[PDB]
Amino acid sequence: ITIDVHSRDVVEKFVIQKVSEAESFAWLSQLKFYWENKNKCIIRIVDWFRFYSYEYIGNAIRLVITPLTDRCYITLTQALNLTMGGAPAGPAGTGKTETTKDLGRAIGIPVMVFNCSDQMNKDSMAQIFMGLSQSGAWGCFDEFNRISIEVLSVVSTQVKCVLDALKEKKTKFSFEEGEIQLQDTVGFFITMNPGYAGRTELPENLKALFRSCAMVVPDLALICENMLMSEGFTMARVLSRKFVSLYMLSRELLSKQKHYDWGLRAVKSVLRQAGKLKRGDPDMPEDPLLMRALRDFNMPKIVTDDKVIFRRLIGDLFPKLDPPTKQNPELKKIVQDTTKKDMGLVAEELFVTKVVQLAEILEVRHCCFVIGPPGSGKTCVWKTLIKSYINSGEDAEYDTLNPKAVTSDELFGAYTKTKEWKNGVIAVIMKNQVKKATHMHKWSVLDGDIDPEWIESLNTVMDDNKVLTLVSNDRIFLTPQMRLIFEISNLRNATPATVSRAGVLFINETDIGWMPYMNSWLERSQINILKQQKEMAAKSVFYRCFQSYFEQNIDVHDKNRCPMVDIAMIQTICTILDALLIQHLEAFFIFAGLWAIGGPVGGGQDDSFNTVWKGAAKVKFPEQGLCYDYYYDINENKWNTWKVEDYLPNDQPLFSKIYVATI
Amino acid sequence: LTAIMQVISRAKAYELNKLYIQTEITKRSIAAKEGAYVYGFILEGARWDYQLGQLEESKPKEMFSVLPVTYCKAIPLPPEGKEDKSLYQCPVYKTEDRGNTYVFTAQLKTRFPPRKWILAGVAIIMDVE
Amino acid sequence: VEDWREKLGRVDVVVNEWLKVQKNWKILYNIFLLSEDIRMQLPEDTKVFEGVDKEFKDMMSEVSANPSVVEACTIERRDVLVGWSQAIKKCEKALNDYLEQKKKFPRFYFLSNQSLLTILSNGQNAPKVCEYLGDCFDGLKTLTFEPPANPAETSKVGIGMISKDDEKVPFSSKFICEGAVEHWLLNLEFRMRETLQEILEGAKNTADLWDSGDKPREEWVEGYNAQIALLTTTIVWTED
Amino acid sequence: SLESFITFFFKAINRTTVRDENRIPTLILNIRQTIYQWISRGLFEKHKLIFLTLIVFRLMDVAYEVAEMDFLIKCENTLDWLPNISWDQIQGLINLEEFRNFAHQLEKEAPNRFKDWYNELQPEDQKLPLDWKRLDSMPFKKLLVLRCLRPDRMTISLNNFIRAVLPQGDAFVEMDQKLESVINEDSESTIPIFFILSPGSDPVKEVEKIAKKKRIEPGKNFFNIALGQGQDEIARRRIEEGNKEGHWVMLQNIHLMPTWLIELEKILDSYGGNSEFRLFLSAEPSTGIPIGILDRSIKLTNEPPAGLKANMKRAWTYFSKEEIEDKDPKIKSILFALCFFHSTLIERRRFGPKGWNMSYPFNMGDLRDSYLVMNRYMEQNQKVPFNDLIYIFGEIMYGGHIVDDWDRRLCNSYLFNTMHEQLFVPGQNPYEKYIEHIETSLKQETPLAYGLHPNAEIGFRTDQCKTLFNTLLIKS
Amino acid sequence: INPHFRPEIAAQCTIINFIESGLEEQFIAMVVNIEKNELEMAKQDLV
Repeated sequence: ITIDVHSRDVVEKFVIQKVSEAESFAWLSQLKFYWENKNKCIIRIVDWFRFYSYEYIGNAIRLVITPLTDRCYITLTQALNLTMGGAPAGPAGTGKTETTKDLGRAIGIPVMVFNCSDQMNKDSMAQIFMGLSQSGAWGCFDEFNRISIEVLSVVSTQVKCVLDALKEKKTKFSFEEGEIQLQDTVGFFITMNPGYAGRTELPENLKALFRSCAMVVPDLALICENMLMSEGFTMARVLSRKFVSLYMLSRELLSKQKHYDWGLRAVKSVLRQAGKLKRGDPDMPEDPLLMRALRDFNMPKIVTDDKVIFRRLIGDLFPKLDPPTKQNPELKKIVQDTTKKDMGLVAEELFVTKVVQLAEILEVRHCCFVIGPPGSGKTCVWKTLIKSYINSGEDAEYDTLNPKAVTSDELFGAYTKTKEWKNGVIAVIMKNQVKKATHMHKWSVLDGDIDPEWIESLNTVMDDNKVLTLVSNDRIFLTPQMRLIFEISNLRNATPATVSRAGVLFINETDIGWMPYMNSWLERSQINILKQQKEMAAKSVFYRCFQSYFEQNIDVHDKNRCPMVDIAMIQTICTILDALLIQHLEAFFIFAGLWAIGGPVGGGQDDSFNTVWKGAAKVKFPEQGLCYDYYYDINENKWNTWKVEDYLPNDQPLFSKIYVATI
Repeated sequence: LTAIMQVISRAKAYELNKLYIQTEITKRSIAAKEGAYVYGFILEGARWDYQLGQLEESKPKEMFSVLPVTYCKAIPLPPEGKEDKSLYQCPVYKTEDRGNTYVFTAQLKTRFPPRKWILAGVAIIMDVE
Repeated sequence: VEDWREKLGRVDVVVNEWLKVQKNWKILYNIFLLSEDIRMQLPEDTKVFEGVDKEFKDMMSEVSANPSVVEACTIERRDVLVGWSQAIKKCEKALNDYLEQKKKFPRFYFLSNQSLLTILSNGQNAPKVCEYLGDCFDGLKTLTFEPPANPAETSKVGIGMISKDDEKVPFSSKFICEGAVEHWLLNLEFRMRETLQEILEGAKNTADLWDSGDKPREEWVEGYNAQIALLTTTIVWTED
Repeated sequence: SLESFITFFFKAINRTTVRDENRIPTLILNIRQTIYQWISRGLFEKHKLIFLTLIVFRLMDVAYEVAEMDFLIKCENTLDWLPNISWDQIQGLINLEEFRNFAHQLEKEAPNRFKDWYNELQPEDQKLPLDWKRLDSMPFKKLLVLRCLRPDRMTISLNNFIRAVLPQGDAFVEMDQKLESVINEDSESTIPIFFILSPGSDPVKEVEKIAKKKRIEPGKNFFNIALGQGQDEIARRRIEEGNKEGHWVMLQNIHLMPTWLIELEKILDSYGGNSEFRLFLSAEPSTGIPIGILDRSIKLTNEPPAGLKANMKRAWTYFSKEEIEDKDPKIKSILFALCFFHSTLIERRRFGPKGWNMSYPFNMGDLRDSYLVMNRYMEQNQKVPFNDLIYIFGEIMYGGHIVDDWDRRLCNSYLFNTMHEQLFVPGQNPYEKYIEHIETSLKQETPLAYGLHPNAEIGFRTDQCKTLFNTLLIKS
Repeated sequence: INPHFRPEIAAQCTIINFIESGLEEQFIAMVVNIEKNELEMAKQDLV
């Protein structure tokens, strides 16, 4: 189909130009072939024409044509025509390394692409050349950038005098006494990366030996359209055009964020999952599945405003096919029951929504990412998810890990000097997991930060394959029952490959349910599943008081800021719990909330402050000067005061001076 | 530009990929619900008079400030502003510095076959000095 | 300090040359263990080496008689390792010459000389031919062989090629396997070449028949191999 | 090398041979140029000007009262007759606090003394108002006046003043003819001598001639070796035994080979050198060469030429006679048209900003690339037209190089213009006809064949001069 | 001159430099040689 659509494109060029001459020249650019009844056949190009190799290339996956590749095709055909090699080059990772091999095996000849590795002896290069010459092989020695220019002279002059011999079209010639016959079909091509790093430079006459070919562009579209083709339905070419258009325009339009990625393997994934998903659905549901699958990644990745933008951008493509939907009310209500009553935790439709997104993402791929602080709802989200998972399934073997807790070397094992091999920890985990029992599903979590070395150490599972490597020559693969979970708070030090490996999930920190949380803590402490809990002690009074204080003091300290250090508002309620307990030991609620909020506040701004607070406070502060005077007495119900003490046996030793009962 | 693709997409309720931008040196149109009178454009390599593209010379500077421009968008391949042969693309880089791989190429009238206009190496700069 | 310093210097040079002679004894041991044809076609230096190894083990047992280095590294005069080394050099130069003779041909210079020594240890076994077939060549893995040799499936004939992607294609000519390693290796290369040629021609004739029967839906282009089918069809489009 | 330095100091005394107390003034009169020419063949034009000015102020940093070199190297509406570009340059001279008092000290507000001074080509010699000079710029501020009021006289006014205000002995600051033997008499039989192989530079021929006319004793007993394959073992033994005999040698192709020299300069420094054992080193300018040679060596240069005429001349120079004298005129004529077009593309590279987005590495191999690919066109019999081959020609020698769509579009248009192939002087086959074509092709490469204007070429050359200046170079 | 320069290496060790009029005196020594060997043989031997 690749070569079919290429022939197609050229025929459209012909019909658009209304090409007239039979010797048409945009036509003579491409390949020509003819048979014969000699022993030996022939090929033909614009000018070059020689015998065929009759070599078994083996069926392999093959790249796409592009005007750059037309340029390169023609460069190579003429270099062949001239009896001199070519030196294509350009930026690294351009695709030229694949194009060299593609072009070599196009006619079906050997392509030995090597690395200029470990100070290649002039001898070693001489023997490689001696073998290749009489064998009639072809190749390239990539990474010419690293070679002693010692070997560069040796090999440049080998190449140039061998080139002169082959141009003479001799039969036998000698090099370092190697008077040997030659082979006709021989081809060298060279490719290096220009001035980016410090590397050995090219000799002048050796850079004159060859000419070069700059290269910079690749592309997709064909593979998508080809698999949408091969899925089971037909109308897929313009479909893939829409897909790739949406993809590149999303790249351009959507704001640059570090986690923002459209990973190539995730693309191929979305494609063939939709491929499976067609099964059992008529011709109409084909198109709804497309947008719903695009949404299957649109949801847990994109913020609300870019979501609105993107969804309108999509609804342009098919404006009559907006309302498909998801159908999982069964798992909805399972996780709802769990969160609501079985846990004793507080439930919320929003929390359950995140649980459902996490569940379907875990169903899709083995692992994913998630952004949030610990104990901030998301850990309880995956906990309620695994508990609903044991309600809807057999069991869940589960493990917890942290990369930066220990070093990577003991995390993966190393030798004990005395050469004794020691193991890692994930090896033990996977050993017990694959070897426990089957009536379980195996999960592990990784919480911490991002450091490239340990996460790339296990790319062998983060890639499409789920398989391991060990220093002790051990390789372990896993059944889909083994899943990973990646918690993170910031991706300050991530890599695009690591981003493309797994999924993604984001939590706007405003989504953490506040009022249900605080109402739960006010009404009932968590159920004492574990033994030996700690001591814990109308409610509407303090609830309404906190609610009224909420927005007013928020705006108050919003004007003020001023704190010494950045803080969230959750640990503030964690201290409001201490406030409630010291009350158990309204006015006291106010005073202890004041003591909690006034922590990081600065001196000169202490006269902003509590000042605007006693403005906003129910009980008028009688302490007009330094209103922080509040030791209210429960029994006598007086208003406020302080106290002090100091003496000599308190000051006996060098240390333990009685720093007096300062205020 | 893509934002004005976006707003005009929603105003006419059309597709994005449908929207084809086209320059309009004279004024605005109304398939395109909006036509922007934008500033900061200077031609290079060729002069211009009212409805005519001239060619710079030695004494004329390499720069030629373009007339007040306007723009419009359209359906994919409808009858747009000017004729494809009458029009002709010219590169659009960033600014005075020719670095950074031209953002796109904009249409401009060719008085004769673009051959001489290619030979002229015309272009447009966003800002100089 | 005196006694121990001179003893330490002597023990040092002795154990050094001993480790060298010993490691090259291991190397030559293994070299002549992998094959007997090497020792047979090379009588002189291999006989020298087996004498070397016999009395090497002998003097090694003599040294092992006293292991307590504090009172057993008193084995002075151990400078016979010098002559051992010179004999080693004179025999190894010859051995390298014999390896060059064995490699004498172009296709041998894209492989380790050690794997070439494995070939010269055992080249006739068709399983080993199959093994190194894929290690050397680009797109082939192995080929099928006769299961019975009245004892096993050892080295009889090729019936069908097996590629990297497990492309299984039978032999139009059932290649017989012989002992003339490079001779029948060239024969196998020509099997590749001309068998592919005749397969190309047959597929081309039936693909011309396919072009004639294009009007009824042809499953013939599916029956054909992808490579040859696409090539013949590209030719067809050239004529189009 | 100081040994060489005191060596050439001796000939400056030796070449003097004057019999008087006129000696010491003539002694130094040889010394200052003997050493100045000994450095003028190794530096670059920038390094020349600063070393001049260095010795200028060092002999007997005075005129630059307030950091004038800053805005001289860049670190209006009062006039009407001037163009606006001069107004903007003057507006630079009238930056916030740069030279405003001097810009009004020009008194340009009176247009008469400035209109005429700017309207007259070469003002400084003919119509330069003397009184106006006394007003603003007597000694050197004239060159700051020429910075914006008329930059058409930068270099010449530089050369005129620096030679005038200086008591430098050299009447003409340049030197005599390329005569190299007299410079090779002072050579020493142990120090090395490097030949910087500039484009179109092969002084080796003279090295043989002197090694034949004067070194009749050792002709063909010396030799030369290009740095090739295993010439380590070959040349080093030759250098070794040649050292044991005091022979001569030259080494081409060194830039090709830095990492023989680490062993070669090592065995060189391992042993001193024998008498009469003159060395010679030759390579094009390349880095990656061990400094141990480049610090102690001789650095002599030549001069690379350019232009369609010289490109066509050298193209037919390597295009040998049997290549020129082909079967039919038709083949040689399209070869002449192709080579003119390839030369046009190669010569366009001298314009970094506009000609291409960047100067790609076009090569003579690309001309070789056009040759045998055309042989494979003409190898068969059949009237071979050229819409594909030009694409081919364009897909190869430039398709790899010309990747940018603008360069791609400019390329294809050149392919359509040179050889029409779109439907929208030459001569016969003999070589002398194309040599005739080389001389009919005027040496002045007009912008018509290019397709450009004249002014930005001057601006690009002015920018190069500013880069030279900057590289020559609690404050502001 | 002063590639690494601190008062420590100066306080601990003994410093000896010289910085023009020497290189002068070898000039005349060689120039008196090239001026006239009689000037030379007179000067150096008498010295």
